[PDB]
This record gives sequence, structure tokens and C-alpha cells, in this order.
Amino acid sequence: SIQKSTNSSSLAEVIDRILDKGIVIDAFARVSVVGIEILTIEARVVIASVDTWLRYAEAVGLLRD
Amino acid sequence: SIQKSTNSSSLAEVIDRILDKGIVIDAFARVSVVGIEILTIEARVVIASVDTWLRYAEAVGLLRD
Amino acid sequence: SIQKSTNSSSLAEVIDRILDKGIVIDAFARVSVVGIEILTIEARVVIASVDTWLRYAEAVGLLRD
Amino acid sequence: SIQKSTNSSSLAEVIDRILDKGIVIDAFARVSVVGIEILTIEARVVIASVDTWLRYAEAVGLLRD
Amino acid sequence: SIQKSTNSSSLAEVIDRILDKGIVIDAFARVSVVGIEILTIEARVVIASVDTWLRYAEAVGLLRD
Repeated sequence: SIQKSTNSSSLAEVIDRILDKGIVIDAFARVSVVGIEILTIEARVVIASVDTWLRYAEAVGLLRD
Repeated sequence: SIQKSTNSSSLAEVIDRILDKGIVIDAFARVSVVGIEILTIEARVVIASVDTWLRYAEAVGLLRD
Repeated sequence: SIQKSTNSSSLAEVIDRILDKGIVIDAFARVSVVGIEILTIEARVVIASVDTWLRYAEAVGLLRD
Repeated sequence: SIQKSTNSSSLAEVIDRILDKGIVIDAFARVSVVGIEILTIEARVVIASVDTWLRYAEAVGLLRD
Repeated sequence: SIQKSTNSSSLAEVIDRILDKGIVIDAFARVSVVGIEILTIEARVVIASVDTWLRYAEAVGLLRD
């Protein structure tokens, strides 16, 4: 191709650049009464391409040893 | 590309620059009566890219030893 | 880029400069009758980027020893 | 940048300059009858950036020894 | 900057100059009948920046010895 005065790029390349960084959303909350932990919530979400989800899974320990 | 008189940058690069710094929102409250801790709340939220959520997780201790 | 006669900066850089200083909001109150501490409240909130929330957490003692 | 005839500065820098000095609001009251301290109130509030809230916390004694 | 014929200064600098002097408001009253101190009130309020509230607290004795 040829060089241009503008940097702007394609939608499919925005998607690819998002997925090979990935996203983690992570949260917890706890509610206690008189010292007893009467309610608790924990949640996590991960989104990525395969080659980066393997990075996550190999560090956390979901692949075979 | 070529140099310009203005610095302004793309939306996908704002998103990437936010996620590789990450965000932590952290809070607790306690209500006590006669010296007994009759109610308590604690919460935390984390948002990041995978490579920076691993920074958090390795310092706090969520990865295998 | 090139130098200009004005200093003004981008919204994403205001956000980044806030989060790498962080914010702490901290309060307590106590109500006592005849010498007995019949009611008490304590609360704290913290907001930061990951690299500065780790500063807080390492000084207060939330990371593994 | 270049020098100017006026000193005026940005809103984000006012906020930063407030938070790295911090604010303490501190009060108590006591009501006594026949020599017995039948009612009492105490309250405190602190606001700062992380690096200055640590100054407060290290002098008052909220960090690990 | 450059020198001018007038001394006037910014609102954020008025606030800073107030808080690093601080304010103390202090009062008590006592009502006695036949020689018995049947009612009494005492109150205090303090406002400052952190570095000057520590001056108060170190002289009165609220910091660890």
C-alpha cells in the first residue's frame, strides 16, 4: 500500500486489538451481623482471543500441569 | 505517518490507556451498639486488561504459588 | 508535536492524573450515655489506579507478607 | 510553554492542591447532670490524596508497626 | 510571572491560608443550685489542614507517645 496523512483504521482491527488485550471485571461484597458473615457475593468475567485466554488460564491454573 | 500541529487521539486508544492503568473502588462501614459490632459491610471492584489484572492478582495472592 | 502558547490538556489525562494521586474519604462518630458507648459508626472509601492502590494496601497491610 | 502576564490556573490543579494539603474537621460536646456525664458526642472527618492520608495514618497509628 | 501595581490573590489561596492557620471555637457553661452542680455543658471544634491539625494533636496528646 501507500502512506497517507491520516492514521485511522478498520473496525475489524479495533475488535482484534481489544480481544488480544482482553477485559477482566472482578467484584465482591460481604454483609456481616454480630460477627457472623450472614451474606456474601463474588463474581468474575473474562473476555479475550484464544491465545490470550490461555495466558490467563496458565497463570491462574486451569490447564493440565 | 506524518507529524501534525495537534495531539488528539482515537477512542480505541483512550480505552486501551484506561484499561492498562486499571481502576480500584474500595469501601467499608461498621455500625456498633454497646460495644458489639452489630452490622458491617465491605466491598471491592477491579477493572483492567489481563496483563494488569495479573499484576493485582500476583501481589494480593490469587495465582498458584 | 509542536509547542503552543496555551497549556490546556485532554479529558483522559485529567482522569489519569486524578487516579494516580487517588482519593481517601474517612470518618467516624461516637454517641455515649452515662459512660457507656451506646452507638458508634466508622467508614472509609478509597479510589485509585492499580499501581497506587497497591501503595495503600502494602502500607496498611492487605498483601501477603 | 511560554510566560504570560497572568497567574491563573486549571480546575484539576486546584483539586490536586487541595487534596495534597487535606482537610480535618474535628468536634466534641458533653452534657452532665449532678456530676454524671449523662450524654456525649465525638466526631472526626479526614479528606486527602493517598500519599497525605498516609502521613495522617502513620502519625496517629493505623499502619502496621 | 511579572510584577503588577495590585496585590489581590486567588480564592484557592485564601482557602489554603485559612486552613494552615486553623480555627478553634471553645466554650463551657455551668448552672448550680444550693451548691450542687446540677447542669453543665462543654464543647470544642477544630478545623485545619493535616500538617497543622497534627500540631494541635501533638500538643494536646492524641498521637502515640
